[PDB]
Amino acid sequence: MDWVVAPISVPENGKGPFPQRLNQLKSNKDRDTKIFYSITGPGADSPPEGVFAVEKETGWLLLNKPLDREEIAKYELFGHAVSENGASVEDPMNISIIVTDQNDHKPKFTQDTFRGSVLEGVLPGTSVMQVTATDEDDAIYTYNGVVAYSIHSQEPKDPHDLMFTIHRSTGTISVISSGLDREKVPEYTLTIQATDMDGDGSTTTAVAVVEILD
Amino acid sequence: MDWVVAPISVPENGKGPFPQRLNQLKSIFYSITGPGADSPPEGVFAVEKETGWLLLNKPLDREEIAKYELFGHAVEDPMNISIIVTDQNDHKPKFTQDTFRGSVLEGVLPGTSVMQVTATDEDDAIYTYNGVVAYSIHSQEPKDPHDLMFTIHRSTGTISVISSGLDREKVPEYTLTIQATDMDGDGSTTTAVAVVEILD
Ligand SMILES: [Ca+2]
Ligand SMILES: [Ca+2]
Ligand SMILES: [Ca+2]
Ligand SMILES: [Ca+2]
Ligand SMILES: [Ca+2]
Ligand SMILES: [Ca+2]
Ligand SMILES: [Ca+2]
Ligand SMILES: [Ca+2]
Repeated sequence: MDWVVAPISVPENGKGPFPQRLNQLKSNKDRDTKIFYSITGPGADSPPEGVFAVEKETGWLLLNKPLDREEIAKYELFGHAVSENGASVEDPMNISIIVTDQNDHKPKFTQDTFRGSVLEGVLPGTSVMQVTATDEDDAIYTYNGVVAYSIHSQEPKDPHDLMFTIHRSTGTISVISSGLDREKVPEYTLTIQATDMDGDGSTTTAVAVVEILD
Repeated sequence: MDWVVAPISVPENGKGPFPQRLNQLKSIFYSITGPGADSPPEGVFAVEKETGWLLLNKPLDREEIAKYELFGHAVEDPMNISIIVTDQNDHKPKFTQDTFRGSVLEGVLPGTSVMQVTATDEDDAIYTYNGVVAYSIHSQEPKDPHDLMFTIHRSTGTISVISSGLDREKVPEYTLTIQATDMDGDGSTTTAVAVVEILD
């Protein structure tokens, strides 16, 4: 019994040490004769060369240096088996390296101050504005690139505190109170925050200023 | 050509969605046994009995279980299935104390070890830098006879005095705000205080 295909999933920024053993190739001509293993492809013998190698006789696939997913997220190499008489009896084997994400990028708001406006009598639940923070990490297979939004605080507290909320995923800020009145309060300042790993990672801070309209 | 053995490396806290395909077994019907499948913790992994696709049924936690050894079956002797759970940086570093203390005589020479501070991080420090702490000094008070009178070693957390001008009568005590940062200096940072007594 065997795997139909076995990609190797390798976290970026490994400590190693290097060179680091990945998995071991085995030719089909096992007992018979002496086999020599080689590999080819982008990452081995074309750009970028020598990121991967193979032990000619064993043939342990080796990683020679830490990877960076945001540079190259996937490698596709080929493994070759050749006897000491130069003959092969098997096709190249597809070797697939999937570089898995680490949380090596901090979230960044696209602006340090966001601006919105809202009419003094709208229905509670009404969208006021939407803020955005980006993260270069992967947000498809990991949370490392996924930002969770929050509001740290709000000024002034008039009529009262907690007049707005922000959607945790979308960053749409909403008003959740009646009693907006420019006359008493023309503008609100909210500290907003975004935290990667969907709330568990690191945080960054910006300001949202909400103008009350007539 | 083929792999002699192929473990499956699966990062903890995956988004999935679940159940999530891993690799597909090939030899008629497939099953799996072992801790993770049929014994505790039960139901974490499973297989589609006709396709042979190994499935993970929920996100994993390296800090709970860092690996699994399962056995794949067809109805050939059984195949070892190894799952390696790889680390994500889901813990922040934390000094072991809020305040650390050490002392030196005023005549000690530059390079003298004052104290060793420590911060812990529950993440892996073997394969990744997620649990690897890099120490630094944030700031020193007072700055008499000068600033930057002390260093801290980036990995050991040993605080050393490098100034030649210690004088208890003028300044009997230095307060250092110190830092520990995971991912060996590129991650999150936590803070504590180190108080250096100049001994009478
Ligand atoms: Ca990277
Ligand atoms: Ca990130
Ligand atoms: Ca990354
Ligand atoms: Ca965990
Ligand atoms: Ca544990
Ligand atoms: Ca950590
Ligand atoms: Ca972890
Ligand atoms: Ca004295």
